[PDB]
Amino acid sequence: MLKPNVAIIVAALKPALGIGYKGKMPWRLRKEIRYFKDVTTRTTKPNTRNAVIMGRKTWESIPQKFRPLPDRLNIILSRSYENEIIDDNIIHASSIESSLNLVSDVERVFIIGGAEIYNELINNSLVSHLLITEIEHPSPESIEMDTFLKFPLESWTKQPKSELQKFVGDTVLEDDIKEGDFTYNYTLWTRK
Ligand SMILES: NC(=O)C1=CN([C@@H]2O[C@H](COP(=O)(O)OP(=O)(O)OC[C@H]3O[C@@H](n4cnc5c(N)ncnc54)[C@H](OP(=O)(O)O)[C@@H]3O)[C@@H](O)[C@H]2O)C=CC1
Ligand SMILES: COc1cc([C@@H](C)C#Cc2c(C)nc(N)nc2N)c(OC)cc1-c1ccccc1
Repeated sequence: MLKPNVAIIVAALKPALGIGYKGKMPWRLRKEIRYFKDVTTRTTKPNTRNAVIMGRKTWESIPQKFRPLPDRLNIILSRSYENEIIDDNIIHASSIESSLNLVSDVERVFIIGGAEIYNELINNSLVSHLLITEIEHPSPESIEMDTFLKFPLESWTKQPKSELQKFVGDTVLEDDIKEGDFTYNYTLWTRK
């Protein structure tokens, strides 16, 4: 692919946009996980797939039996990786852009974590879309958190729901989804 449009997909706790604690996610939101699966997997035309790109630490944190994430081309970035096509589902590379130069028959490209990767690529002009699950909690300070998004959202525009719906096709978007003490909403952002 040449100059693909890329989407960041992430779930973060407002207002500080925390996304992790000591290498783990600070929640397990079952509908959110299913949303992540559906959006990263779905294609708009047949006989294509999407790519998911992640940092080496996030890859290693997926239990080895459940990686690669099924039905998507998985790309793993490490500063120690030379370019290598491991198999039809796994690519090793050292830049998002060079990894995608190696690829054909891919529709959408999603960045799926983690914090270091997100915080670099937010300032990469290939990234055109942010799919942010905005999570709220009555006492967010009580949530164990040490890892945060650094997203300059002043340069971004949160789109109306109709734009997110168009992006996700027939995927059902429930509003104010509650699981335990967490309430969340799916959002779409584009560059100003
Ligand atoms: N809430 C959410 O939606 C999500 C949250 N997370 C959270 O993120 C946290 C993990 O993130 P983090 O620890 O930062 O790890 P990352 O998954 O971001 O991996 C960081 C690694 O990626 C590689 N890397 C980073 N930048 C580059 C570059 N420019 N070129 C090549 N390789 C690069 C490096 O690998 P190497 O060291 O091998 O060089 C680096 O050590 C966890 O707490 C997890 O819970 C993760 C996904 C989703
Ligand atoms: C979907 O499953 C996983 C997803 C992840 C990461 C890649 C993620 C994510 C993610 C989610 C859940 N929602 C959103 N909105 N964006 C994301 N990037 C993971 O990180 C170590 C681990 C798992 C995982 C998979 C199988 C078993 C256990 C954990």
